[PDB]
Amino acid sequence: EVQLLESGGGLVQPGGSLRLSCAASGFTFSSYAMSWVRQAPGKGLEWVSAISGSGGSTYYADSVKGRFTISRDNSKNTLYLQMNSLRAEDTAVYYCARLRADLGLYMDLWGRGTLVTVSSASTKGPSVFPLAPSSKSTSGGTAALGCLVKDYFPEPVTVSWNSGALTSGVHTFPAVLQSSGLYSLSSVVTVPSSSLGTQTYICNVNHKPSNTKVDKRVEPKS
Amino acid sequence: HSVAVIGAPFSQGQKRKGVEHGPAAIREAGLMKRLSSLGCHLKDFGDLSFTPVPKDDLYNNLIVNPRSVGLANQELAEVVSRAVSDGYSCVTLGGDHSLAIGTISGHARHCPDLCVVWVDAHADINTPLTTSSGNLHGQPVSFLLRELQDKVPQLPGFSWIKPCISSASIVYIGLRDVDPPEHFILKNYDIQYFSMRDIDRLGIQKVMERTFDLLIGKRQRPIHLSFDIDAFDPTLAPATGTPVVGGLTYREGMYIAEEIHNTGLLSALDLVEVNPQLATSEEEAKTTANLAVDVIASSFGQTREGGHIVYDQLPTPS
Amino acid sequence: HSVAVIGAPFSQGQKRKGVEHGPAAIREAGLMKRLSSLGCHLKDFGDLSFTPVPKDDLYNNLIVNPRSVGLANQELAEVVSRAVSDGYSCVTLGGDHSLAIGTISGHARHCPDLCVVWVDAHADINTPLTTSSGNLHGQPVSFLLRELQDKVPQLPGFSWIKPCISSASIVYIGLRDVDPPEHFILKNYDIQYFSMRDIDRLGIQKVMERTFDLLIGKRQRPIHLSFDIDAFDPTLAPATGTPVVGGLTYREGMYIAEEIHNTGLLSALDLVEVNPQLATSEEEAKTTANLAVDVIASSFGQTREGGHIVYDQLPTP
Ligand SMILES: [Mn+2]
Ligand SMILES: [Mn+2]
Ligand SMILES: [Mn+2]
Ligand SMILES: [Mn+2]
Repeated sequence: EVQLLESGGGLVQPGGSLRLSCAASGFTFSSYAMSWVRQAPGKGLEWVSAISGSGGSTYYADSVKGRFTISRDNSKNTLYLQMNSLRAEDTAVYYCARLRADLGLYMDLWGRGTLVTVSSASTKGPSVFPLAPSSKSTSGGTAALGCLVKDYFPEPVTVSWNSGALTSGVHTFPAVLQSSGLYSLSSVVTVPSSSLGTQTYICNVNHKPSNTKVDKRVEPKS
Repeated sequence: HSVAVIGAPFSQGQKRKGVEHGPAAIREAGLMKRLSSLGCHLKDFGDLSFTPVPKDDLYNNLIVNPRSVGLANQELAEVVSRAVSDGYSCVTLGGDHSLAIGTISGHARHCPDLCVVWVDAHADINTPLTTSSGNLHGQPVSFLLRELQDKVPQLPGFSWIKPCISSASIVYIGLRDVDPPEHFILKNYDIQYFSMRDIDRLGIQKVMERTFDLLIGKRQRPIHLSFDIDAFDPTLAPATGTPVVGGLTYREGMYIAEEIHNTGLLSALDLVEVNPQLATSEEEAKTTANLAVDVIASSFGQTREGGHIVYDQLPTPS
Repeated sequence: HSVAVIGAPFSQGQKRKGVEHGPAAIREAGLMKRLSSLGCHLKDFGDLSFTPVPKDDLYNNLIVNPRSVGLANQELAEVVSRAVSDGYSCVTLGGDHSLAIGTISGHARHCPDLCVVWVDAHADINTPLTTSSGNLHGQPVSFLLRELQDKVPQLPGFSWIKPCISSASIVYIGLRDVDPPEHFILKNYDIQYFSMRDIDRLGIQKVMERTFDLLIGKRQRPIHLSFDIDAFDPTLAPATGTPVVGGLTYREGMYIAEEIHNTGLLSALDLVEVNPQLATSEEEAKTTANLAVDVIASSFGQTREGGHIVYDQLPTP
């Protein structure tokens, strides 16, 4: 019944700033202290900051001291983290965490996290190309069919099929950074070949970072 | 009578810091001179063992910081028990309202049939788990109500507290700022209180008459007056951590204290939440401190007409 | 219940403007959070027309702002009529007291048997002939009285207003400053009022008990609370227009609002003359604004002794 939900993740350039929010519900928000913990890509957890549940008591890791600024609004059940003068080093997922001091120190409830990217590159929306199912696999059994999401920055994109109506046989793969320092991925779905003749297939690709939501039909060629 | 003065410099952290200067301010407002003038034998026990930190901030708050208070209250309760057994009435200068735990505890050890009058804008009847670890500025009554024990957790440093008082033995005056649970607790456990509405409804005079009919109606009992300074309207009491508007008039609070004196049963008094760093100016500080001095003094006899000091002389040049 | 919040930034020319920030100041004092906490459905309709006070010169004072005001009130009355028909109670943030024309008009269109409680140091009841040229902030009641109609002139922008209320259906509280004609009008037309003297002589409690015996004595009716901020002692309410000393105590105004709530029949409320430009300091501004928030909140249930917010039981360790 009890949740934390992070928001306001985005790309920001060197010298830049950004405000992370964390919605709580299912407890008396003002009854407990809160904490920001970040996970750098392919590294362990690192504590950033924490704030007293009453409010007006703020502590910071020596890495973020005087650049970041914890805050909250108990009336609206929200924690925040104003981040100024961000450098590439600050790139990570930032998870808001309920802090409990009942005997010692432990964080008893986390959010789903939210990504912060500090690169001196530019947010780019994806190109979406249809994947030819199989010229051969047209007559018998089944055949794979998919969407290519190419040349988007930064992560993430989300893929659904026929607005999420089709999910049996769907497989969406992790992305990969090219040498051009740019992300691309694919999502494939397996349906019976006989159905392809008279069943429409459209992948829905949503890129929050450029707010591009492309719907792309996929059907066989000559 | 005899009066014992106990400094109790409690605090929550940097945010509520300055409560330790809380007593010293009331002292520096000539508390001693005024109680002296009333004819009271005055033993001042200085300031009690503090609630400081080393590095400060850190995880002290929510771990070491509340352990410090819980035990500080233990020390206080010991001094109070000692002072009260020696026959003294106990004045306790604050400090945050948390010190009330120790004082009502230590008082109850020789005066087990004592009743409480709680003059405060708040009810300070939250638990440790029904609210943030904000140093129990509004949690001192839970530990002391025998009816609330099955809903309070044994905390580190509060192992020593045994519930002194029934729910039908504390009466509140001055309520203005009550949290949702507190109102529930008060209605649920059937605890009697008179807020600003009830004040405006019947007038201060009826409040004191009802209060005394409840607490000391059927048996004379020693009275514990816990006075929070926020109780007075913030125009009067501008140097308190959490000031609530629409508070008691100067005359109403003197009238309470005066009424309390006239029962004759006053056994101990707490004067708290008077942290003066909160003041914008010297005058704001001193005016609050000076108000405190008055409240204590009024409780121990100082009045508008006669002011004790009986005069049967009738001079002439006959 | 349900509550509709209507910003109405009205004005009476330069040297008297700034009250338009009135609604925004009350908002910025956390009006929404507090009414939300009371457990009442909140539809905020933002600010109203806010005609950018034309060229701020000329004969605009003489005709442009008054014509625009008269019509602005028409728009307001429409929004109020709409909000009130949809079942909402109507909170109107001001703005000058003139917005009382539109609100009591729009309210009357679905609630024709409504009564008024006027909490204000002034009676705000002159005729437009009696105007001080800086016009309509303190003579709004006239257009609404259905017995002073034969003695009030059809003005530019005010063609739409038809007299909503009888003289025996408005009751005043807080009277401290009154022009001679207003006193005459009140005595002449037999309008009931309780001033500071009556407050001191009877006590706030009896004032509300009499007020309710007058208005809702023999018939349950919807109540329109028009609250002028100047009504409170200037020590409490220092950021207002033409503030008068010897005004209501904080506790007395809460007591009024509280009493009004208990009747249960509160249908609409106006909170007006809350000019922050008038304040010398930030604190003076915020303290007045914060007082406003309290008054609204007290009228809609906020009890000081603890909120009505439900609590089934407390936690377990
Ligand atoms: Mn207190
Ligand atoms: Mn208090
Ligand atoms: Mn007015
Ligand atoms: Mn007025």
